[PDB]
Amino acid sequence: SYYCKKGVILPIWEPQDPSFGDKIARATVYFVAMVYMFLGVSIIADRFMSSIEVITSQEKEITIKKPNGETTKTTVRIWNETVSNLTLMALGSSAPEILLSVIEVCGHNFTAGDLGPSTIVGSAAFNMFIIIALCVYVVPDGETRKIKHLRVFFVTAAWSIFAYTWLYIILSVISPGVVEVWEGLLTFFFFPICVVFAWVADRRLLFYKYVYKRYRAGKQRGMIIEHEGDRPPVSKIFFEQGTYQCLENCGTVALTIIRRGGDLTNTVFVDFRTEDGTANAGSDYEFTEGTVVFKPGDTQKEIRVGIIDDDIFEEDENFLVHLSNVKVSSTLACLGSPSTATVTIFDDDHAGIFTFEEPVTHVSESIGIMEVKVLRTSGARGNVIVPYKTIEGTARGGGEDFEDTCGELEFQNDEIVKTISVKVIDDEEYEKNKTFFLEIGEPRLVEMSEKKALLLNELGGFTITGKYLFGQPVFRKVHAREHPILSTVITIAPLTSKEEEERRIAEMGRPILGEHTKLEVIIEESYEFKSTVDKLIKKTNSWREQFIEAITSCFDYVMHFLTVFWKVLFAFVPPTEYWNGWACFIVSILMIGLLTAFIGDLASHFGCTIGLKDSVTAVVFVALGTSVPDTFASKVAATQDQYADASIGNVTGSNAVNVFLGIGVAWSIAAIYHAANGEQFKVSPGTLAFSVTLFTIFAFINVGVLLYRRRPEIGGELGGPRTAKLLTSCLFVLLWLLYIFFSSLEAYCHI
Amino acid sequence: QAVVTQESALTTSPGETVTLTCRSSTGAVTTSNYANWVQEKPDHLFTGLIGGTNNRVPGVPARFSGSLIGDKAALTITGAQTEDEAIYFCALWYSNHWVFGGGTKLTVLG
Amino acid sequence: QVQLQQSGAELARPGASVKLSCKATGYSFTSYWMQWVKQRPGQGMEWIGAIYPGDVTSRYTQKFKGKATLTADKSSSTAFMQLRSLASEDSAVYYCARWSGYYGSSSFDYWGQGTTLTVSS
Ligand SMILES: [Ca+2]
Ligand SMILES: [Ca+2]
Ligand SMILES: [Ca+2]
Ligand SMILES: [Ca+2]
Ligand SMILES: [Ca+2]
Ligand SMILES: [Ca+2]
Ligand code: NA
Ligand code: NA
Ligand code: NA
Repeated sequence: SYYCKKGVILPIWEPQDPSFGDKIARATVYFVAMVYMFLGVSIIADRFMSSIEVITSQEKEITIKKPNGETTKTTVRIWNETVSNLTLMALGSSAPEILLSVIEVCGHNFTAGDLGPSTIVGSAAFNMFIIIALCVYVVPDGETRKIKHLRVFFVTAAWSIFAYTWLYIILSVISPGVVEVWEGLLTFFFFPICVVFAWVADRRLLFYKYVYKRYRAGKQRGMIIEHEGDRPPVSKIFFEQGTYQCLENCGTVALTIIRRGGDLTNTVFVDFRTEDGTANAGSDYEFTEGTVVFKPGDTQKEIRVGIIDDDIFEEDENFLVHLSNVKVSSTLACLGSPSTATVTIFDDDHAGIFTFEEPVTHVSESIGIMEVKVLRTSGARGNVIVPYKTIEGTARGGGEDFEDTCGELEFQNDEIVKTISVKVIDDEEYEKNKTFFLEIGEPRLVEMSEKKALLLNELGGFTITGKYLFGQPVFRKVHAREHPILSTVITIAPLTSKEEEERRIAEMGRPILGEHTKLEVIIEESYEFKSTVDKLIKKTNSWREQFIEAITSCFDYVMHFLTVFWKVLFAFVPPTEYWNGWACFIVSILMIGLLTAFIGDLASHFGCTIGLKDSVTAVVFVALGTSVPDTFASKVAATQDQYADASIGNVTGSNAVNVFLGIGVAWSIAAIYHAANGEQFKVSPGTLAFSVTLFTIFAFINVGVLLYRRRPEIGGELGGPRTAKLLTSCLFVLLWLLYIFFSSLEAYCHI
Repeated sequence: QAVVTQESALTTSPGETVTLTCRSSTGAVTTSNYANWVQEKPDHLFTGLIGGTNNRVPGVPARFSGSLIGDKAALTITGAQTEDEAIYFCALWYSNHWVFGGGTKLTVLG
Repeated sequence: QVQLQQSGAELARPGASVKLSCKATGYSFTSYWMQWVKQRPGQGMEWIGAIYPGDVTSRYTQKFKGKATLTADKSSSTAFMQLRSLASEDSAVYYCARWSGYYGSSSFDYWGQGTTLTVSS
């Protein structure tokens, strides 16, 4: 239509519908004015996000020790990059959309207009496609950005899409064409669910306190962002060798008999038999007899002697294999040398020698969870309990410098290493040298066979375990902390002086401690934080400073002379150091509220001057104009970070808070005001329904492409191969162009 | 099988500093021998003073310290009191057993 | 307030067997080791062994492996040391000592008052 309703601030240009060239002049003036207000909104929203960054950051005082007497003192601010902080920054960059929706609803006598909801759905489309494509492209070539936390991405993206799905539901499914008080109230109340989820994900889903910390220089004067990172000649018959060697767990040992010399075209018979030496038949090896036959043309025959495995430690033992009774069927063959083989069995049932890798280790305070390996050396037989504890040294740690931990490591059978996790508290110190200790106690063999329990003379209580080892049931010792049935437990409980020696060798194989039983852990300062502080101190009354920075290379001159009026006007905003950033917070959110009051007029009167509908001019112009802070915040988080969690998370949180507060608050106020008068609040669903369903269909395609770029050929969400990078960016921009063009046609009833 | 050897007796005055020696037969006392110093008061009152060659039991007065000097463990008492008159034993941890010293009959004049 | 209290003076005939008790109070009995130590006049001190009552794990010297038996009664928080086949060498004083299980700490933290055992006829 060509008739313009009066705005909140701007009056109607008169007369209406003057001519054709006058429409061109009026639309040109409104368009230039609206672009200039978009530049003003971008600058003031950048300052508003800087104030929010100031509020949610902890202030630290940095002492810089120097070799000379004078030591400089600095004050810095650390901003944690958490989900609860990123959703507040996304709320800060979503202030123009939220304020435009609320101001247009309240200013025009609580009547639903196309402008607010339409620029919010267009903001969803622009954020979801154009900003994500640009963040895909900006990442440097050869570098990849991957979402480490994929569950959080799934939940947040599903919630952000469900926001616009529920916008469809309240307008078309439940009482179509009418927004009730409960519908708008629940739409508003979904936002605290988002905030509580951000807090819970920070506490439990991420374990942010215990991730590796990286620090980067901020955009403000003293701000430092701390984020998650990756934590760094007749024939004769004789033995081939004459002495064979085997382990105890080999099962069988191979002995090679050779017939050599004489004539091969004959049959030879020779007997073999084992004899006990230090090792006894039936306990250490299988007693075997036999006769081997040498065929004509045959020279060597392999015989196999069984070795009995067990659980008891023993010394190196030996037994003898003899050959005898050389015969020839149908002298020609004799018993050669060596006629006797000595087979030696090495035991491997030592329960272990437990030690630390090094006596002293150096860790940074940003390590988060530190892992100390405890090694098991020279045997890994049985399950053993090794107590461990932390000892306070210079690092007085009860949550101050570290978290006290103590307990027991259980090494299973044939397990040769275990880890101890110690929680290191990060304090952001420029210079730190603290010391604590980690000690391990006497190991105890808690799980063994029954015969080993006889040989070790264990007098405790054993509960039979379902496991079977070397063909024997496995028994486990009962601890005092455990309360069993007391019918389940079994007490296993003049020696011939040979069995006494067997017990002594059995006790020689019990678990003991190694070289390093105490670890001295030295907590030191972060190199990344120290280098970032050095970068700050290399390059770093404030009321005067803002005005001096306001007015100060041809492209820089063009941008400076374009934005000098806005910078001079916004230099009257209080600096962020006042009121812990709240002084800048109160004024800027006022100023944004002013500049989205004019835009809501300028976007409206531009539409009716040339006959453009409010929905189309909100989708293509207002949505692109109010998402610029989201564009730069997502680009910075895509470039400077190591993961893609923050860049996509800003888009997703912005899409959620655009609905839950931008539409929720405005339609709650309108529904309550109309319900006070006993009348319904009527919203036309036809314009918004096609836009929100088109957004859902394109958003599922976007999420599918984002998940498909996780393959190792591409490697991650952002960046990656250049040829796939270009295709992904062009695909997403094409999705945005198709969305805005289809919605533009559909607004004019073309369907 | 090792034999731990100490001096028969030591004689000091109050306020002085005294050093007590723990020698191992097999060689040099190391940090893997975990030298314990314990104290026997008259009428069989035993107290554990220093363990692990450095670590001091809480409640032990701070004048007791343990260290390694040369190839032997050592107990240093700085400013010995008249109440420190006792018999001091040193225990060394070998591979699977503890070996105790002879015991120095430390006496303080009064 | 850790206290280890032992039994009284005991006399036994040669070739008999004796059980000696050491009741521990003031700390968690089952999570700590108990050292048993022998003292004779003029021969210094001898370490008989150690016991962990939580699992009833045992350590002994080779000389006292068959001579002494280490048992525990965690219901009454008591450790027992039993000698068999007594001889004239066995007349001594026996002590029990608390150990935390770590070698950096002292292995003989709190001692009992000592039990005198005399073997004569
Ligand atoms: Ca409805
Ligand atoms: Ca064997
Ligand atoms: Ca054997
Ligand atoms: Ca074996
Ligand atoms: Ca084996
Ligand atoms: Ca931190
Ligand atoms: Na935002
Ligand atoms: Na927007
Ligand atoms: Na925005």
